[PDB]
Amino acid sequence: NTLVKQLSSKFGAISSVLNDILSRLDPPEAEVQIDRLITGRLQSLQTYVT
Amino acid sequence: TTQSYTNFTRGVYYPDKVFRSSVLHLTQDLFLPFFSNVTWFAISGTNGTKRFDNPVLPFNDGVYFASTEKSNIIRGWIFGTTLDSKTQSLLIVNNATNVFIKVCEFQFCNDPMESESGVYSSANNCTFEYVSQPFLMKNLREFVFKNIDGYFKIYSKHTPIIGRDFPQGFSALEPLVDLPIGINITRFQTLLADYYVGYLQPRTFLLKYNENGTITDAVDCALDPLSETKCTLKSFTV
Amino acid sequence: SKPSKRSPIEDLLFNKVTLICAQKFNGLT
Amino acid sequence: EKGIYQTSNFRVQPTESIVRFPNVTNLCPFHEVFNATRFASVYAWNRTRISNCVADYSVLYNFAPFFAFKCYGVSPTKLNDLCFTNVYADSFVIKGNEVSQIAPGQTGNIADYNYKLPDDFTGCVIAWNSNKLDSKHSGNYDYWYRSLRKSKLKPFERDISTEIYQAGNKPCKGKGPNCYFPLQSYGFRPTYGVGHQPYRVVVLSFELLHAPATVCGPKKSTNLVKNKCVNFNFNGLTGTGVLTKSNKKFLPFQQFGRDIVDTTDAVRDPQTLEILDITPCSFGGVSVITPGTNTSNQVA
Amino acid sequence: QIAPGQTGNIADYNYKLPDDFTGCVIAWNSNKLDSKHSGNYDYWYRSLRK
Ligand SMILES: *[C@@H]1O[C@H](CO)[C@@H](O[C@@H]2O[C@H](CO)[C@@H](O)[C@H](O)[C@H]2NC(C)=O)[C@H](O)[C@H]1NC(C)=O
Ligand SMILES: *[C@@H]1O[C@H](CO)[C@@H](O)[C@H](O)[C@H]1NC(C)=O
Ligand SMILES: *[C@@H]1O[C@H](CO)[C@@H](O)[C@H](O)[C@H]1NC(C)=O
Ligand SMILES: *[C@@H]1O[C@H](CO)[C@@H](O)[C@H](O)[C@H]1NC(C)=O
Ligand SMILES: *[C@@H]1O[C@H](CO)[C@@H](O)[C@H](O)[C@H]1NC(C)=O
Repeated sequence: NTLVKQLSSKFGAISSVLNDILSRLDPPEAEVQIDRLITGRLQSLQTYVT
Repeated sequence: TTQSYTNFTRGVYYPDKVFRSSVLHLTQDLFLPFFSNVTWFAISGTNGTKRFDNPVLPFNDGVYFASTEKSNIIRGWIFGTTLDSKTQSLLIVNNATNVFIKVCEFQFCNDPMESESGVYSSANNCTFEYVSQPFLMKNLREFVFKNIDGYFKIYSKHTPIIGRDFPQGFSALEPLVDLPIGINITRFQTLLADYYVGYLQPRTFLLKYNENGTITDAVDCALDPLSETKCTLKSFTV
Repeated sequence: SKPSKRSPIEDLLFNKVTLICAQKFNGLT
Repeated sequence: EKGIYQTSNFRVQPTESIVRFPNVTNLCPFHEVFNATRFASVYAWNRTRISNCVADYSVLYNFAPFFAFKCYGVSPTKLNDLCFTNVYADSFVIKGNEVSQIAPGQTGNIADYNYKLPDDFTGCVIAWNSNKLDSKHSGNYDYWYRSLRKSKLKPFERDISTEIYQAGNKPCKGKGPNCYFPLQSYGFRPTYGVGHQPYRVVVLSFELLHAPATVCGPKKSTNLVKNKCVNFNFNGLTGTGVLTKSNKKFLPFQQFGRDIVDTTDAVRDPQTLEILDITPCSFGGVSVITPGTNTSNQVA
Repeated sequence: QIAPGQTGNIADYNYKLPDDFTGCVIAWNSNKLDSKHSGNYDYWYRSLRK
């Protein structure tokens, strides 16, 4: 449940939902917001697996 | 006629447009704290029917209002900073057949046996008008008036009552209207032709949803160590 | 006489402790 | 080697897209704001509310080529694909030298004295040279700027009231040596250079709060198809799933539903007010059962 | 406006640099060579691109 809950976190991004980031922003900005989310989700998976 | 009443745990409302079912949701919003001081204002307020006096109360980051007035003495609310024609203000008047919400540089003119008259003969530079169904129309007629990010959000609930001043049960208010008024509204005044006024504070509440989309119970996480524990565990049973 | 052919105690143990990803449909199976 | 190995995952793909918006035919008054015959000053900026309309932004490109069209929270290209809560148009005439200062987080005389954007800002700052309309040899009466403000403005604060600023150490009532006069209106001549030349700026303030209202761009809707894996856009909410008839008892108030883990699991149809459940499309892992390459190339 | 990721009339109608760009943008004032009182025939700009 914690691992799923981490998906709603923004991790500094404008939005927690990738569809909204891609829907509103051009690729060069979306990549920044997406990378912030990738970092947060990847850290959440490493914590879960450990 | 102001008596503090410290017993109330009322004023919970649906914080958002999201439907929830069989969950406990922990949320932070402006709520009336449980067991907070709610000033009780007292037929026709502080004056008798012939007399006039209106406290012109502060609006401290949102106001909880209630009044079980079967005579419909209360007709509306005035929000603004002066209310003397110099600034923009929001007037909400329930005329039994409709409700008229207006924004203008309204001037208070002692606006109210069983005599009735018009109000606000001065109404310059009007910028906003909205109409809707009766807000008030034996019923407690609970309301929450909140102003944030420009929007003036009004929530309400009608809870029939006969033998008590307040029902013994729990209720949550549903939004009634949400208007983009853009008025600072530091203070407010009651429009009278048994009133309870409380103030909202930023707080975190644990809200219990039923199988249907309704709030049936709530915990004020800052009231007592037990409520705090309940919020920490996100359970109503510890 | 019972389906699963468990002993009375095993049936009690299984009843006391509480395939389709209806929950947590976020890549977690 | 002989065994079962997990390789790729499988997903059922959508077959069609569903686009649903309320049937609003009223167009947003962008030409009344941009093409107005008279504009408010930068100090007294005009805040026009745009709502209950179709936010078709092609009309701005029809209006004029622009010197600036800087969107901070959105891409200019994608405005026609979004829905907004409460679009606000802040319209004013400013000096060219301060046009670049109309941005989130900036410090300077215009940001501090007349008009500030919040540091957390979603919207677009649109500006163009306006010499062809308001440049006069006698000088107009439209310019009105705060020369010196008593304190910094908050985002979207408009200090309309005019008061004398105390420059000295004592109260002053119209006496030059101690009173600083708070306004700098000026008439403009067509012969002044670009930094002095007026620019007309319109700021479109957007709040993308999961579309509780409409103000949606010019998208054509399709029919609603249920019991299939589809892509969908429900009043700006974008996703993929299977839509079914809902048994949830929504109050007239709620528009969208969420699960215990805050993912979306229900929507209100923007045209029919039908409540639909969103079931994710079938997905799972794929395992390959191999007898071993040196035995047989058959797999399951 | 001649830079990766920019939006405007020149970026959209005549010349665009990729968002992922390695290179140098070199520019200088050229009035000394091509400024004429009669006017040259070298300027050619897209007014509006489809
Ligand atoms: C939720 O709403 C329903 C109505 O939508 C309430 O009414 C009962 O709903 C159940 C659903 O299985 C029916 O079997 C009952 O017959 C309904 N009641 C009556 C009097 O007809 C229900 O009570 C509400 N609350 C809960 C907790 O489900
Ligand atoms: C507190 O509430 C109860 C009903 O829940 C009521 O009977 C009681 O009078 C209230 N307290 C006071 C001091 O009025
Ligand atoms: C569109 O038309 C249908 C006709 O039945 C109506 O139900 C619907 O409410 C309309 N759309 C909006 C914006 O309400
Ligand atoms: C906008 O201004 C131009 C100026 O030539 C005028 O022709 C046009 O009708 C105006 N449009 C609106 C909508 O006011
Ligand atoms: C300001 O906006 C209002 C919106 O109703 C409009 O009527 C008015 O003409 C505008 N004024 C200027 C000077 O642009």
